[PDB]
Amino acid sequence: MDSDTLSGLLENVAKKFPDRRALSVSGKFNLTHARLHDLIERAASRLVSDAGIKPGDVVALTFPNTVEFVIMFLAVIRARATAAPLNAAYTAEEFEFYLSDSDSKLLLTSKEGNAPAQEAASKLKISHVTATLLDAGSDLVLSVADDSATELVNHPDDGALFLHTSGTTSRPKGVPLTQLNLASSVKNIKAVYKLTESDSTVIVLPLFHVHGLLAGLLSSLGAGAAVTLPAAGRFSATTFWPDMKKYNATWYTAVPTIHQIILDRHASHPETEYPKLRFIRSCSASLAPVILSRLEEAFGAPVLEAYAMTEATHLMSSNPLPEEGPHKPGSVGKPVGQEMAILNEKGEIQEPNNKGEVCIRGPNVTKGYKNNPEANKAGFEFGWFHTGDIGYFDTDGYLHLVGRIKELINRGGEKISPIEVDAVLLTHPDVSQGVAFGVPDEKYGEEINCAVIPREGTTVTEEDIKAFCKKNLAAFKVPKRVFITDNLPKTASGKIQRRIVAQHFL
Ligand SMILES: Nc1ncnc2c1ncn2[C@@H]1O[C@H](COP(=O)(O)OP(=O)(O)OP(=O)(O)O)[C@@H](O)[C@H]1O
Ligand SMILES: [Mg+2]
Repeated sequence: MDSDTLSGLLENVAKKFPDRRALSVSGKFNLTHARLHDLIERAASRLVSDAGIKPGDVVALTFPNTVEFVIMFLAVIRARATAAPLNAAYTAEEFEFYLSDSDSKLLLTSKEGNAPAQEAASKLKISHVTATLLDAGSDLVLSVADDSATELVNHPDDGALFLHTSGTTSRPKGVPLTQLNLASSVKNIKAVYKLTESDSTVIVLPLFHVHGLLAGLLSSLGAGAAVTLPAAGRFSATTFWPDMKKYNATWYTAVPTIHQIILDRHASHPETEYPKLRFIRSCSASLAPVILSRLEEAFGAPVLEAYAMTEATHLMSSNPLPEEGPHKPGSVGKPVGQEMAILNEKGEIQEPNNKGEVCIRGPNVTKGYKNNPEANKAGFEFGWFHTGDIGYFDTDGYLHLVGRIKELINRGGEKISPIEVDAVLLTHPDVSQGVAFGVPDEKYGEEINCAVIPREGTTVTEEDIKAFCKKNLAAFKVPKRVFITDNLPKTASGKIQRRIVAQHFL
């Protein structure tokens, strides 16, 4: 059943599991694998014959998390074109930038449209086409005027997905990913979680970032499993568990800020009963051990943390299923389907429990950034990609992350991990959210500060937080200032970015 292209893999899946459920929209649609496969083939045929899409063309997509986004994403790639999913919330100026930078030749949206994206596409003279799924008796309707897919051969080295990085420690970089990149990551994710055709999940993350796209959507479809999209095209804490129950979910994946919202909802409105999940997954930012504990206690499933990035087509490492090995709080587990090494600044491989930069090598990894010869010369050596993250392997081969090189706090020669300190802040009884960050300091060069959101109806002082930290951290790691606030900025992906927080409180 496996294949070295995503389109090939999905074809094998449809043939093996044609009448199993593939894709539901809560309360509305329920597509089987054969039906979805044919909707995709027919749409790809229309893109080639009627929209003039040629191999290597880039097609931009901007949708909520909807059935048309799924169908058109896979139709674009099937037609040997490259999909460039874009955040629907961008301004017209942002859209103009990303449409130009990706070399998009076509913009797809829903029939309702997206006014800023349409404004940008018109200014750049890029065609705009809408996509609508009506009923089970009809093909997907495309707004382009009136077979041709069948002939098409998908090559592992064809471009398939073009994304930018989240912009956390830099200006977002452009990342081209191939059919082969996608197929490799789908095989890795399916393998480490043993996804099979009886699995089922609800998507709670944006499908324009690789976490929800690769793990939630594509790896499920690649196992013959099922995916449910929320009725309103985005995560809702109120409909999450009803959807998970109704559509027989067996797992879900989310980022720590979304897991915290789900936990809050469990505290204020517990369900009378929860489904028994095989596992709950967390990725994209560190999962504090206390959040892991809270999730296992609330929902009774093992919580497996993974480590991933856009340049790796998502998954690099994960804690294993309990039947294969332990999962370690504070750890992102073992490499899956790729090589990984910890290197010092001279490129020497480090022994266990010695820190260094995490480097990876594998068929899931991008061949290189688009139009950035310098980032490529800096980031790649003999096939290995330098992640920019500092970590170490313990003697079981489990990876422990210390943090991004650019985020470590250098206080008078001692480096502080903001990950470590965050994990402590979240254990304070009255802290609902917390983030540590570096700031300039005239005596030590850099100092650590933090910001916390108190739990509703509690009052928290800087001095309480600091005292609590002093009981749980070496003194040099204790935030010198604690900012108390009602809200922290997070990305569309759900990451709190420390540089933004820092600037905001200074
Ligand atoms: N489980 C985890 N724990 C800690 N950090 C993680 C984890 N999973 C992913 N990360 C972090 O997320 C990064 C990947 O994020 P993504 O590819 O979305 O872009 P970004 O690094 O946030 O943005 P930019 O590349 O523009 O700086 C990893 O390099 C690592 O720093
Ligand atoms: Mg990055």
